[PDB]
Amino acid sequence: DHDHYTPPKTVFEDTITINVLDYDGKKHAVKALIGTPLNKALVEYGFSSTYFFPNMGYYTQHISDAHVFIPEEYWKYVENVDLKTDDAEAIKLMFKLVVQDYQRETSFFASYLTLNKEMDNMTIGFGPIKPWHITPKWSFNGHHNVKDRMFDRLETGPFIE
Amino acid sequence: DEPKHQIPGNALDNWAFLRTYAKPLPDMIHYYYYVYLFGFFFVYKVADFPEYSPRVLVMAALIGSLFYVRRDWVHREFKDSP
Amino acid sequence: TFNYVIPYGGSSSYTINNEPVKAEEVTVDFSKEPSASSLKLADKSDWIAYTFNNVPLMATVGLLAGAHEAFLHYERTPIYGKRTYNIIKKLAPIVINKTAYATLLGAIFCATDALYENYSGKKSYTSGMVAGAATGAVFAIGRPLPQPLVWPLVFAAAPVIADLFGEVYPESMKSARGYGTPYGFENLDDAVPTRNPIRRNPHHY
Amino acid sequence: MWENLWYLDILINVLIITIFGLISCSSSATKSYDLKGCFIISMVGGVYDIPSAILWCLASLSILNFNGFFASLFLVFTWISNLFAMQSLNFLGIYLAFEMQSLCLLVLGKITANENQRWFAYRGLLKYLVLSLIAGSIFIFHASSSYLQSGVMISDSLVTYVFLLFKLGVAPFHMYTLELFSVVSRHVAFVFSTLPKLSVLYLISNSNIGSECVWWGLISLWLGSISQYQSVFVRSILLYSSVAEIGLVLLVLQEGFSWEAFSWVSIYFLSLSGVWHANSKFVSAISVASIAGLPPFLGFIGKAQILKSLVSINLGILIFSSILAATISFIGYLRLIRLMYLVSPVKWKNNKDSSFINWSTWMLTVGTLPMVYSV
Amino acid sequence: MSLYLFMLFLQPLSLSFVSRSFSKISSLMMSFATLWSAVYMWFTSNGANQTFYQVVSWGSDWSTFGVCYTSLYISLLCAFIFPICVILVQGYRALSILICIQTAVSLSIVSLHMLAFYALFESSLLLFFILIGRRKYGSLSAAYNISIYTFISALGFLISAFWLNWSFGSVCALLPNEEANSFVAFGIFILLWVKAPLVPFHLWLPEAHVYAPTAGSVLLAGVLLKISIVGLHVFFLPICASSIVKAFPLILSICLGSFIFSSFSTLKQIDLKKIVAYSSISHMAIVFLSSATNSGLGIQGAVLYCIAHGLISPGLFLLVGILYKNTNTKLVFYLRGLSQQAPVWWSVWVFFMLGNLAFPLFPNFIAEVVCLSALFKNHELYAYAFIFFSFVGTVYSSTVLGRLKGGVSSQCVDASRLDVISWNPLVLATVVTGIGYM
Amino acid sequence: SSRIAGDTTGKYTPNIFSPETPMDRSFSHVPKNPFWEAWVFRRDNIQREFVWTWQTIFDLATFVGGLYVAMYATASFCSRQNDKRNGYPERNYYFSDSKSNFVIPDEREFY
Amino acid sequence: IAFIACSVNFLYASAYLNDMAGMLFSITITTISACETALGLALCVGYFQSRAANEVEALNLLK
Ligand SMILES: CCCCCCCCCCCCCCCCCC(=O)OC[C@H](COP(=O)([O-])OCC(O)COP(=O)([O-])OC[C@@H](COC(=O)CCCCCCCCCCCCCCCCC)OC(=O)CCCCCCCCCCCCCCCCC)OC(=O)CCCCCCCCCCCCCCCCC
Ligand SMILES: CCCCCCCCCCCCCCCCCC(=O)OC[C@H](COP(=O)([O-])OCC(O)COP(=O)([O-])OC[C@@H](COC(=O)CCCCCCCCCCCCCCCCC)OC(=O)CCCCCCCCCCCCCCCCC)OC(=O)CCCCCCCCCCCCCCCCC
Ligand SMILES: CCCCCCCCCCCCCCCCCC(=O)OC[C@H](COP(=O)([O-])OCC(O)COP(=O)([O-])OC[C@@H](COC(=O)CCCCCCCCCCCCCCCCC)OC(=O)CCCCCCCCCCCCCCCCC)OC(=O)CCCCCCCCCCCCCCCCC
Ligand SMILES: CCCCCCCCCCCCCCCCCC(=O)O[C@@H](COC(=O)CCCCCCCCCCCCCCC)COP(=O)(O)OCC[N+](C)(C)C
Ligand SMILES: CCCCCCCCCCCCCCCCCCCC(=O)O[C@H](COC(=O)CCCCCCCCCCCCCC)COP(=O)(O)OCCN
Ligand SMILES: CCCCCCCCCCCCCCCCCCCC(=O)O[C@H](COC(=O)CCCCCCCCCCCCCC)COP(=O)(O)OCCN
Ligand SMILES: CCCCCCCCCCCCCCCCCCCC(=O)O[C@H](COC(=O)CCCCCCCCCCCCCC)COP(=O)(O)OCCN
Ligand SMILES: CCCCCCCCCCCCCCCCCCCC(=O)O[C@H](COC(=O)CCCCCCCCCCCCCC)COP(=O)(O)OCCN
Repeated sequence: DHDHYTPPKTVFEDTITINVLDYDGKKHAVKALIGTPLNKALVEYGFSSTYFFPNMGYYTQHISDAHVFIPEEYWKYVENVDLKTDDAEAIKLMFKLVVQDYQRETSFFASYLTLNKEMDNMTIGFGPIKPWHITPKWSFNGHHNVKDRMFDRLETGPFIE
Repeated sequence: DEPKHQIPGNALDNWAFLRTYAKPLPDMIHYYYYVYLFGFFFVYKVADFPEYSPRVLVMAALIGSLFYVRRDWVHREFKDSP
Repeated sequence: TFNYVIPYGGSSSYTINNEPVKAEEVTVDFSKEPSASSLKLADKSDWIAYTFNNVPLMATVGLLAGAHEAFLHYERTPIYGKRTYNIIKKLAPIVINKTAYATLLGAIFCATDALYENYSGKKSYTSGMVAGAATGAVFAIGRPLPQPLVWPLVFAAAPVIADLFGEVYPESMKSARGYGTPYGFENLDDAVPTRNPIRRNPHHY
Repeated sequence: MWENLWYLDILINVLIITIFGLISCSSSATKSYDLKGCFIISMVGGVYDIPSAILWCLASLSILNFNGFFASLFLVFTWISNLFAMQSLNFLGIYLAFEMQSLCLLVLGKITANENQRWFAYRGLLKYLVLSLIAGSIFIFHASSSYLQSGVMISDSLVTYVFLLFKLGVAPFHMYTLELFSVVSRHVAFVFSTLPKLSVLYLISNSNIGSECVWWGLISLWLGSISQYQSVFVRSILLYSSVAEIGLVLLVLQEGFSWEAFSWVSIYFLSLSGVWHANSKFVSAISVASIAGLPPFLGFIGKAQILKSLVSINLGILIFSSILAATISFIGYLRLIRLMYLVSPVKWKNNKDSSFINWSTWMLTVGTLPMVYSV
Repeated sequence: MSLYLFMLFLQPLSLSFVSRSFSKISSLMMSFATLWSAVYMWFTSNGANQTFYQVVSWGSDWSTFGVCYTSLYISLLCAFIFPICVILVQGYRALSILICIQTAVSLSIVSLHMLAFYALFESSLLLFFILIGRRKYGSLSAAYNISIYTFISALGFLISAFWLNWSFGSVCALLPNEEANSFVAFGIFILLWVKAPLVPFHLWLPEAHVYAPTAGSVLLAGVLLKISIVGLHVFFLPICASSIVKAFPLILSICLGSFIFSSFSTLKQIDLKKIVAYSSISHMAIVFLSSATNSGLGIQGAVLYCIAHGLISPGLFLLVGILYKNTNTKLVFYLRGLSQQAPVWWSVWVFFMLGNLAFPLFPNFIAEVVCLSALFKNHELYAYAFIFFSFVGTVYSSTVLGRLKGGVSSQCVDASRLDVISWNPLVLATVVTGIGYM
Repeated sequence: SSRIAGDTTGKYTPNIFSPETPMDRSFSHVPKNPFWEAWVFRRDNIQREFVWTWQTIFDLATFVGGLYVAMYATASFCSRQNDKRNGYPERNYYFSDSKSNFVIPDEREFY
Repeated sequence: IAFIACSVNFLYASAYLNDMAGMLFSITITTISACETALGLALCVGYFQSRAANEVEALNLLK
């Protein structure tokens, strides 16, 4: 009994940087912690509210998702979803209403990928999104010209504008 | 760690199946226009229909419910081919 | 009774009868009687005639379903791109097959219902159950395991639901009035109407 | 000339308030409370009966939450259209009043959209417009054929029934409500999903515009309930609830139960006010419960009036459908309750503008016992 | 009666004005005051008034309240068992929800108007959805189950009440009305079918009980299941006796099937709470059948057995809650050596389990004897069927006790002073009823 | 390494910062098992492994339907015997097709 | 075009029956139709001015 305690690692040790290609085409180095979902890491960095959309699930709209392109090597770390459940209904709805034609075989949602040590120096890109609407407040006209941050939105998710 | 439900299927195969819903989406106005027009004409015609037995009506409702196809179903399976 | 010593409810004498008393002095009816068309369609005497009179409904429902599916397919196809294939050739089977299957199922249901009623000689729930079961059996000819049990049940149940709430319910609750004195209890001193209330004129649409 | 004066007074009142508001337009009073009060006083000159007094109450409550002279003027225009719809005696009154109301909806929807919200709002307004044009054109064409055949314009006809079916939004004529009300402001959707109904119900009840067919209400009840259960978005849940209920109400109103529909519309207005003008979780929960029909709230009385009317007509299919559809709707309302208090931490904007919202919540709680006589 | 109703209305009222730190003390004092008012109502109820001991009306048919034999026993049971629920619950939110649920339930029992009955019983619908679906220890599935089952059954009951109000013109129990309609009987019956769990409409109960707090489970089993017997005696048998006699072979089939299938299902349970829940479902069948016989022996037996269950099931649910607090487990497999480790908890557990098995010195024995006598009055086979299958309850209870009784355990998990205080009233009441002061 | 959290005198304080573990209610919790927890999960979520097979249909119909049929038949027999015993006319039961309207015996009448 | 057709039908009926009701309904159609068109065209212009660069046939919803 009484095995050796493992001291925790410092943040410097557990910070991984990901290169994220934005809509305008600039590359940003997004430092991220291992064990965090990609959506949260992207939100904290300071991307605009236009780059993210609520998860279109019965009870998941509070989460903010993004359309991302993942390199073939990191497909393993994406999370499996049961078709006969409602998580699949969420994903199908987001593909039908947000991604649409801009879909590619590499297209995935940030919430379903969790950052790990093996994802260091990974290059991801924001995938193009079509205009979408849920409520007048929660919508995307199609113009990526607002300079706010998704972090600065306190309201958790859509309900009634 | 906690016990979790087993998900049938491989991760990439399920995601590929989900990605077949990401197709050009038509506007719903086109469907609505036709439904409104035909529905108005249908309501006008319904006043002249013969009186049907309740049993026949219920059976027709059942058949219509069974034969109704959800819009998502056609959307996922639609192929632009012969 | 609201006591623990004697049985609740009551007993009514079978020998003693109460002579019927009219709800009102003058009765004005705003409910029209069944049309001659309704009786003609309802006549199950000749199975072939019964079937041919009642199939229009199934055909219409099949046509609506086929039109729906055909429109969904047509809407997606792109006008801007020229298509090698003919759209009507692709879409016509959808509508035709849906209409044919719906008409066939409704024909089976109507035929079996009329044939059983004639052979039995009585109007009964069983006729609807056996017609539904036969339709559900035809629906589930090649379907996997659960469906052969489920469809004969759902289809058999549907005429039961129609009979219970379309025929038995209204006839069972014809006497209840709602105005004047309760149907059973006319001794009680409640205001007696000269005429029944006419809440609406007989419909004509 | 004296009978004409009653009608003339409303016009004179509206014009003088309009020109006063135009002359006294300043940044210092963007919220023209004085004009809102003048408009409310003006609309008291059109109250002649109990339904007109309900029209006044609802219009005044709606006017309170509109900001600016322009929106309040267009609400007064909506009120005038609604008042004239109740008094319409032939096809011309019906067409004129309803199309004026459609114009007021198009303006109110257009002037309450931000620049960032124009893409979706203007699309939904255009789709509403085109569908309204189909409805109005089919109505007027059939009305012309009827006038030619009969020589007289009589408001007891299938043509008017189908048109008023479109206006109510039952059977397959409910899609305009879904498309338009999803993309517009919450207040505009609330005031135009409740107030217009009263005029149509009054017209139907007074002009004997009823049909023997029960298919349209049965369809609305089932479609609305199933679509409410399958809808991910909360605006769609609320929009489909109105479809289902107005389908049932249509079935009840055809059979002559005018009093119950006029009491229902008032309770539904009060119940919908707090859910639509969401600011507090508790107010929204009490509203959802009232729409659901839970017994401690006034919503129970409103639903009870309709259900009580249904048992009198003694149609079994309607009662069975009603029970199952109500259960399906209840699942959607439970979803709404789950979203607020059982899914995730909820943070909402501090829009502290609860004009009649506290009063409505109080009226929902307290009103059950006074109105128990009805049921 | 007026004092009881006033105290009932004051208990939710008191919370609005308390300091938010005195909430628990005030709630306990209010619960005891409501119990004392119920005792006063019993004192002011003369047996000379055979039909209704007391009837009060406050201006309308809806506000007509009255106490009968069934109502008196159930109201006293609710007032007796509420203090235990109060002490077991902590937090203003929890207290508010519990006090509102109790007020609604206690007002439903004394109501004599079907529409008022519906208004009061179903008011506590969202509160149970929120209580069973609490953030960490609750299940959304159980909340949805209970809520949907209640809504569908109560809506059917409401439709029947509306027809009776339209046809007769009143729906108050005090006005003698009889109906032979089968649709209306079915509408009233479906509520009873669901509320008192009867196969196949019993699925909502076990889920709710497992994921409810101990105060909630105690209230549910103790009195919420009994609300069916008040509806049967007060709102079903007076008006729809003809339909119960017409359908007696079907009623008997469904009740016996419920008793058998529930007993067999209890055998596959590994969770203590699920075992207690399925025992309740099995026990409800005898009460339902006995009342449906429409005989003096049956109505009295059903009410007596209901009181015995309302004294024995809260005890088992309380002991299970205490054990779970001590160990954070409800799996019988993890719990071993409880005899040696908790001699005081074990003694009370064994006593309550003996009570659940209807042994002679327990109220269950007398109640069962009366109910079986009523069944034997109907037919000898009816009684025999129920008597024979009672062994299944013994098999599951014996297996559970044996698994818990012995083994190796390294944890002393015994009741504290607070836990003994909470069960002492239940123990004394069980003993007193067992000796014949029913 | 341990300390007594409870104080009978009433001067109880939670030493959240104590190096030594408090002997609170959590001291007596039983250690769970990875395999037992998965067994519990599998037992509760047994609907996932449900499959409609002929054996399942056979077993369900034979025991559940079979018991229900036996119970209905017995109840019908007992009702028939009681009616014969009491001397009442054949009662109009729900599924019985009887050309008699008798349901509730008249208390005044002597059978 | 459709509204004009209906108004013409009303004018035809008024000539057939020697009645003024159709002429008044027809003037009402002219007024309401013009107001509806003006509002709809305003909405169309506003919709077109807000179009994002990606959108191609914004006006052609039925595509
Ligand atoms: C050329 C133009 C193309 C159009 C063609 C025609 C144009 C219209 C002309 C005239 C239109 C008027 C009449 C048409 C039907 C009225 C509906 C309507 O117009 O609304 C506008 C509607 C669109 O409105 P929307 O609001 O935008 O869409 C809402 C949905 O969420 C849409 O979203 P969704 O589609 O993705 O979701 C669908 C959802 C929507 O839900 C519904 O469809 C609800 C409808 C349910 C019943 C409707 C009332 C029935 C009463 C009929 C009254 C007559 C009979 C009288 C007595 C009957 C008593 C019931 O339902 C489903 O999930 C699929 C299941 C289908 C029904 C579900 C019930 C299953 C029960 C069967 C039990 C068997 C299972 C057992 C085994 C299960 C194992 C556990 O347009 C149409 O759908 C028209 C298409 C016409 C096809 C109808 C097929 C038969 C028609 C008559 C049969 C009656 C049953 C209705 C079935 C489906 C109707 C939708
Ligand atoms: C003070 C005395 C009041 C006692 C009685 C009131 C009657 C005398 C009116 C005296 C005024 C007091 C207002 C109280 C009632 C309002 C009614 C009314 O006024 O007209 C009725 C009265 C004659 O109509 P009627 O008595 O209804 O009978 C006609 C037929 O029987 C046909 O009409 P009907 O519809 O009543 O037919 C009988 C009906 C049976 O109908 C009934 O039984 C009605 C039940 C009463 C319910 C009351 C709630 C209604 C909400 C409206 C609230 C009032 C707003 C006040 C607006 C006007 C303010 C003055 O049978 C039916 O089946 C039809 C269905 C009726 C609707 C169903 C009822 C449900 C309503 C919704 C309840 C749902 C609950 C929601 C929330 C509840 C929470 C507790 O008209 C007048 O006497 C002249 C109107 C003059 C008003 C303004 C003119 C004065 C100022 C002139 C210049 C203004 C500019 C300067 C401004 C000055 C201030 C700055
Ligand atoms: C004259 C001399 C003076 C002597 C005094 C005599 C005066 C007589 C009465 C005056 C007493 C004051 C009345 C209280 C008003 C505010 C009460 C309140 O807000 O509740 C929570 C509040 C606790 O506040 P809090 O902890 O500080 O945090 C609340 C925050 O604001 C927000 O917190 P949150 O966002 O975290 O929400 C969490 C929520 C979890 O979320 C939910 O569960 C939502 C569920 C929706 C409603 C629940 C449905 C079921 C409710 C059944 C009704 C309960 C009684 C059952 C009896 C059956 C009656 C048919 O949990 C709760 O809020 C508490 C759960 C249980 C309380 C629900 C009962 C309240 C019903 C409606 C309240 C009245 C508001 C009217 C508004 C007026 C103007 C705005 O008050 C309480 O202590 C418990 C409720 C007391 C109920 C008595 C109120 C009467 C309602 C019964 C209806 C009968 C008709 C009315 C006639 C009454 C006598 C004439
Ligand atoms: C028997 C009655 C029961 C039946 C019900 C129907 C009958 C109605 C009876 C009572 C009606 C009471 C209506 C309650 C309205 C609540 C008052 C209100 O809305 O005040 C607003 C008024 O807001 C305005 O816009 C003022 C503009 C006009 C002010 C009033 C107009 C007065 C005109 C004369 C009315 C007299 C009637 C004329 C003759 C009958 C103030 O709220 P806000 O400042 O906007 O936000 C509140 C912020 N917070 C609460 C969070 C602090
Ligand atoms: C909600 C009701 C829907 C039924 C639910 C049953 C379970 C669904 C399974 C699908 C099976 C198809 C439906 C069969 C139910 C009918 C009962 C069969 C009894 C039977 O065959 O007798 C018939 C009369 O029963 C009758 O037809 C009238 C009996 C009324 C049905 C039972 C009413 C209460 C059931 C509700 C239980 C719980 C509700 C939850 C669904 C024959 O009569 P006959 O006149 O032809 O005599 C013969 C002279 N040729
Ligand atoms: C003339 C009409 C002809 C007949 C036509 C019939 C057509 C349909 C009628 C069905 C009406 C019954 C309404 C209950 C529907 C079942 C419950 C919905 C299933 C469901 O998934 O609910 C989830 C939880 O529900 C639960 O956990 C509840 C479990 C199941 C409830 C059991 C139902 C109560 C008892 C049933 C009958 C009892 C007596 C009948 C008289 C919540 O889903 P979500 O919130 O995540 O939504 C996300 C979208 N998937
Ligand atoms: C298959 C086994 C049956 C399952 C039920 C088992 C035990 C339930 C007994 C409940 C006790 C009182 C209820 C009264 C009757 C309900 C069921 C009795 C059996 C039954 O279905 O008889 C039917 C008549 O009942 C009717 O016509 C009404 C049937 C119930 C309607 C279903 C849903 C109604 C909901 C309405 C809500 C409120 C409406 C209020 C206006 C047909 O028997 P039959 O006499 O025609 O014999 C012809 C056969 N050859
Ligand atoms: C798809 C769903 C269903 C598919 C599978 C169903 C398979 C089950 C079929 C057999 C089930 C048991 C047999 C009972 C019904 C047999 C035939 C029914 C006809 C009938 O009533 O005959 C009576 C049977 O004896 C009786 O009165 C009952 C004798 C058997 C009861 C005792 C057997 C087991 C005891 C276990 C306890 C169960 C009952 C507890 C009270 C005696 O004829 P009759 O003289 O009454 O004349 C009445 C006019 N036909």
